[PDB]
Amino acid sequence: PTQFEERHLKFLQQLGKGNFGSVEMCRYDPLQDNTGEVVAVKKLQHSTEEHLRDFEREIEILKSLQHDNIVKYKGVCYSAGRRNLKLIMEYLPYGSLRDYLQKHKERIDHIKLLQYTSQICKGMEYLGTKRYIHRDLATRNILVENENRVKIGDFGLTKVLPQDKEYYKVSPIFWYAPESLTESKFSVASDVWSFGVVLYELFTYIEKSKSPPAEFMRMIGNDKQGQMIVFHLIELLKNNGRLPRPDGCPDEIYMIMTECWNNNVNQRPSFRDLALRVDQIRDNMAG
Ligand SMILES: Cn1cc(-c2ccc3c(c2)[nH]c2c(C(N)=O)cnc(NC4CCCCC4)c23)cn1
Repeated sequence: PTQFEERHLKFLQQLGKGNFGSVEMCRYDPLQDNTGEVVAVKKLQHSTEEHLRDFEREIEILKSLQHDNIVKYKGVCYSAGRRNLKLIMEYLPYGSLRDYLQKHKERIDHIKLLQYTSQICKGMEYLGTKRYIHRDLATRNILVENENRVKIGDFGLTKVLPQDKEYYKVSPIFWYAPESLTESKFSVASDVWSFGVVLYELFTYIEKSKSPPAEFMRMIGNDKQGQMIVFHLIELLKNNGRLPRPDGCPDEIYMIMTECWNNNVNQRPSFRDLALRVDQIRDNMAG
């Protein structure tokens, strides 16, 4: 049932490439008539034991999760020669929130942007109740089912919190909280930070010039060296350097962003909290 047969998975197109993963659109079509279900398939870009072990854990993790705003696990598919291992998932027809927002911005108002925001908060809340830290939260990882539902769509860098400890110690630096940057410590709090950045991406409607890597580079200066970029970002963050209130953004909204971007871990709000505020802010909007 959870087992998918490699010969019946017809390739259709590529959808994209993540950290070490690759994503394909496939039809699972045993009857050979093309009536089978279109599904999304993630596999190791280039397989090795460590990545496989990691990937199997990613799989156990997604298997772990039932939620409205988390993409649906379907099953797995073992390749002959055990060369690939594939994660089978429900196909969401609009791609990532990044690209969806990128080109249907005309019909996306602040109101919708908050429906999207609460949904993401709830997913993370639930993620949170399972003691899982996403670590890689961003519009490019959030997927659009239809205009009224988005789901967290990748968990390729998701980790389990050790039984006692409240953080994990071990990519995309402009979404990272500072203690993740300096101490490599990830937690529910570092996810709230990144979520602040997602909130930002949202109300920038993904102008390419207004992306976080761009805006921060506009600070770090595009003249700096290599590793020198992190180091300057840190310093900048240490002294409360922050992304700007995007054009047209309500300070009520921006205020959450900066609340999430708190140098002090514990002062950062909870997803529980965040979801409620957003929802209330939403209700108010009446026009
Ligand atoms: C032409 N056409 C393409 C799309 C469009 C293209 C992109 C994606 C797509 C539909 N549906 C998904 C699925 C899903 N579970 O079905 C999972 N992740 C994807 N992208 C990942 C790439 C790596 C980074 C993480 C996200 C895609 C819509 N129309």
